Amino acid sequence: GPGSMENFQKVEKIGEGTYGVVYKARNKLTGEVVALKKIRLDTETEGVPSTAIREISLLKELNHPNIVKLLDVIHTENKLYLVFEFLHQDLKKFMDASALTGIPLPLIKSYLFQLLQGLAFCHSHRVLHRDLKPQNLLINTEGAIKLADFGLARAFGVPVRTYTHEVVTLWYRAPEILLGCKYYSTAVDIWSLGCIFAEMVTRRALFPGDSEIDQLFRIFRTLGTPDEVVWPGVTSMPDYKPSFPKWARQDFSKVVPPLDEDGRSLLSQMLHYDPNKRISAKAALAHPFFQDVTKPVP
Amino acid sequence: GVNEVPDYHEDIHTYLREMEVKCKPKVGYMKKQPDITNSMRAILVDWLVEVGEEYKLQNETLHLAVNYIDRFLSSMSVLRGKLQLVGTAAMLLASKFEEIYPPEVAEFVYITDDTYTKKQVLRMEHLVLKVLAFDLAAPTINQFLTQYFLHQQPANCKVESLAMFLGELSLIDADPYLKYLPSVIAAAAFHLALYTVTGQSWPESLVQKTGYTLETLKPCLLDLHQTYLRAPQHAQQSIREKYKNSKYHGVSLLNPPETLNV
Ligand SMILES: O=c1cc(Br)ccn1CCO
Ligand SMILES: O=c1cc(Br)ccn1CCO
Repeated sequence: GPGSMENFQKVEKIGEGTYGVVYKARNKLTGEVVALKKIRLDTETEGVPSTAIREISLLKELNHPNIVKLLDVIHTENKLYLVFEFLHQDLKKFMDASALTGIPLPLIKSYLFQLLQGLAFCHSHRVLHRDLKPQNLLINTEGAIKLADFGLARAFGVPVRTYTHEVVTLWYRAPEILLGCKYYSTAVDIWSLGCIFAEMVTRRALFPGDSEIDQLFRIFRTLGTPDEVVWPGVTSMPDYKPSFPKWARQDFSKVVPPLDEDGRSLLSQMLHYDPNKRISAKAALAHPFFQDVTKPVP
Repeated sequence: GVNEVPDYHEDIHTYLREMEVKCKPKVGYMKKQPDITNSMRAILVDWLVEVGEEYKLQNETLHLAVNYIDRFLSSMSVLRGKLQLVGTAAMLLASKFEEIYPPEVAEFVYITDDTYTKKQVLRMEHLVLKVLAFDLAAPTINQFLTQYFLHQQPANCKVESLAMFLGELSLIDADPYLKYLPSVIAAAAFHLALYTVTGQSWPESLVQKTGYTLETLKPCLLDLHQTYLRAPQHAQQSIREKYKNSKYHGVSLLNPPETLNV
């Protein structure tokens, strides 16, 4: 497009997906620091990967301050270069390295508020993210946080069709996926954000299971085992089994003790079993938890 | 419920309306093509219909591919010997975009009866990506149809299938469907389907949603009604064969209405 490799100076390697490496680079003409994702095609026998086709096509359309920006695509015969806006850190590294005694409540609130804006924008543009987790949320020095990594994302129709199953890194995966439901929707992204919300408060994953069935059990032990009353249809779902242990719902103030009443409310509405009752990003932006939201920097 | 995305359906409809305009092919491009014709295009699309059913691809994939092809042929002049190569790469790209399990490149080579090599298919893949500038999330007839369907009271699967069928028939014939947006052909197709099966007409709720009336749909509707009447005679028959299937409620066997009464 409007760019060539000649104008970038590589600085260091910042990352590596299953597609290849990411480097921090600098535009020698403008000064701009960028992230270069290299996708190698020469090595590809199946042409341009679908993951990349989705990432590029979907990201081209998503201009929003809380969505990482695809600046350019450099398209050689052997290689594909995605040029991205550069951000210094992800939320996972931030929680591990600097949030040793906690993320302050103002910053949690600011981050969650920005993530909801970003996600709301995705849903409004018929895009499911399908891999929201702390590793895929990028923070800058200005206090912004941005949805990143749209390699697992998907353009949806209304109503949704059956899409790929076992999507979403396991710890962040919604019950409706774990129970093998024919259809899933925007609610799967909210679940992930719910898990992340909790994770920002405690600095530890809310449901760190080691298999599909263990993930379900840890969720059920925290939120109670769902039945027809809380979630109509649950007991009909393909991978629902009647033999499931029936755990009691624990009071929500025990799930995330440091959290205030508004927090708890918002969290409960993000982690509702029934995807139909689960709160939307758009509605969540109005929740009282955000009444005093600011944008503090890390 | 959430499967119909209550909180986003309007935003999405509005967005699709703006995008269908951006993704629109050039209405007059076939006259500007020295070596290919509407007739050759119809042959290609009919073939892609057969490819979709042999590999049990989504209908959405079929629609995306036709969008890619028409946009490509809007700026790139193609010899008749290469038309199929464009179509094949289009179908591959559309498959990678929309399918859970796309056919492998080699299968795409296979269906071309070794007219082309895997290298030619992959290089064309790259060319199409360049020409479209990766702009692949195109609104289709289907994307509008599925939304319009939410306005049936109650849902009628014969209506739904017949609307899909009519919409697919429109892909075959650049003249005259290149001149109508997906949203408008979808509307025409929904009303015709609804009228054919139940006698009912384009609902007021869809007038509210879309701003379209039978007034504004009338041109397209007249064309679609003709296409439906002469479908048993069309040279291209693969869509009619596919809609005889039970998956689609055998709606191709339904009889077209002889008149629309406005
Ligand atoms: O991997 C990175 C790192 C940065 Br910093 C920006 C973008 N990407 C690609 C995924 O968004
Ligand atoms: O040769 C082919 C093959 C297909 Br499939 C479509 C169009 N043409 C052009 C001449 O009919």
